[PDB]
Amino acid sequence: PITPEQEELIHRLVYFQNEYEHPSPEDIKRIVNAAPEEENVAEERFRHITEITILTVQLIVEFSKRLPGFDKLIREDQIALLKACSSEVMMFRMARRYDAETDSILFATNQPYTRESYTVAGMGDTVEDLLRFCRHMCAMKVDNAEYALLTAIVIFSERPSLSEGWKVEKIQEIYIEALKAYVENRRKPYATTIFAKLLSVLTELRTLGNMNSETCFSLKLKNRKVPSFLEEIWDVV
Amino acid sequence: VSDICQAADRQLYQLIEWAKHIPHFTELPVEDQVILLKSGWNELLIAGFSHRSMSVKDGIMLATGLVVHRNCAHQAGVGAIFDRVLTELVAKMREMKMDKTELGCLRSIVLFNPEAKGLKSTQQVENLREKVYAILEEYCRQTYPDQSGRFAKLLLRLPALRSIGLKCLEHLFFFKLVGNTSIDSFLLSMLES
Ligand SMILES: CC(C)CC[C@@H](O)[C@](C)(O)[C@H]1CC[C@@]2(O)C3=CC(=O)[C@@H]4C[C@@H](O)[C@@H](O)C[C@]4(C)[C@H]3CC[C@]12C
Repeated sequence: PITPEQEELIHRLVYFQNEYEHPSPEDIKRIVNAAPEEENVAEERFRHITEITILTVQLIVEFSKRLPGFDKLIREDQIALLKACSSEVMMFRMARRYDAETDSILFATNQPYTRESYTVAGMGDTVEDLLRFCRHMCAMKVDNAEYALLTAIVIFSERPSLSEGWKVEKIQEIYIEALKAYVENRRKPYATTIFAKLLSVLTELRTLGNMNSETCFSLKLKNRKVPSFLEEIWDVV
Repeated sequence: VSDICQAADRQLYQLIEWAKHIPHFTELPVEDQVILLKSGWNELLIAGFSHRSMSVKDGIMLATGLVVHRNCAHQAGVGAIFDRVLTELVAKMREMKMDKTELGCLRSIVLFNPEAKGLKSTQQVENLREKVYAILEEYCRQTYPDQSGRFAKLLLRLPALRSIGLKCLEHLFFFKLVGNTSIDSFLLSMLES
């Protein structure tokens, strides 16, 4: 057992996680003071969902760059990793704003969103899957360190087409190893079972991220405005 | 019977028979057994023929011999996944020299999925998945002691496998099957045999 200088690594991620968690109140301002002439009432729900999400992906990119090893990669690969992890990492962010009691997700505009909120904006389909994830995560009692380390393991997931996959692979091993160190040294029973359960969450992300892409296709069919930034990053056209 | 057809026929027969023999599987409610298989179906078949084709060069093997090559992955029924299977599973499998014990373990973690849709005995199925985690962790530790990351390394091909699974807009080899029933009717009757 025993955590080494992963301890420093963990403080850093737990710090930056905290730091890049909420969008600047000025940006959240811009969003509210944007309501059109008598907003569709179900639009001041949908616009919030898609506008604020631009902020979310940005914050994700913000955090991804302060991660040790990200600079050791070529721009080509940096950009690939970023796009690939965005929708998956997004789910960890949402999960952390989940209110077990009110079964909602407290947006950065202090507005609690529920199955209704999303259904009203026209996202009733996926809403349940999202809520379920939030619930399953809350049930695991995933803490900050685990959350951060986990999101970092996702960001460094060697996908095909990356130019130097072997390098992203090696960098990720460091966070994987620090998560093991951390989980084991909480010298709690079940350690291996907890570690394995944490990692599995990553498989769940592949379906959630797929779902997100699926949701984009549909908004594109129903012809509803998907912020260009999001189309550009998730390759939604 | 066709060449690829009987391969598909055997491939499923082997799957269902594999699961029938996983400790405790058949002690679950039959309906849950169908659910678990109907849902784990693609990822299970994929992981299986993926590992079995580690030695095969530029291809996927299926139910002995019958090494499908890219030039007819579409015929075979692995058209949507062929490329990624070789690079994200076959290659990575070979690279780490993932053995049969490990494979079976991961496949079981896949079969014993509590988030399976409509699964009734979720709590049970979960305890079962958790045993495999323990067994597999200890197995690596005992077998490959000088590889501190192997356990997680093996565990992390599960997402990769998932992704390849989502690319299948159907249950692999199902329409090549001789009978013409519903997935559930096929599973259910194949289970009782
Ligand atoms: C396709 C796309 C439009 C849909 C994405 C949707 O499914 C998601 C995943 O459901 C989106 C919708 C809005 C959303 O971006 C958020 C709002 C916030 O206020 C905050 C902003 C920032 O503090 C985040 O760390 C958390 C949170 C709760 C994010 C998380 C992800 C959410 C909840």
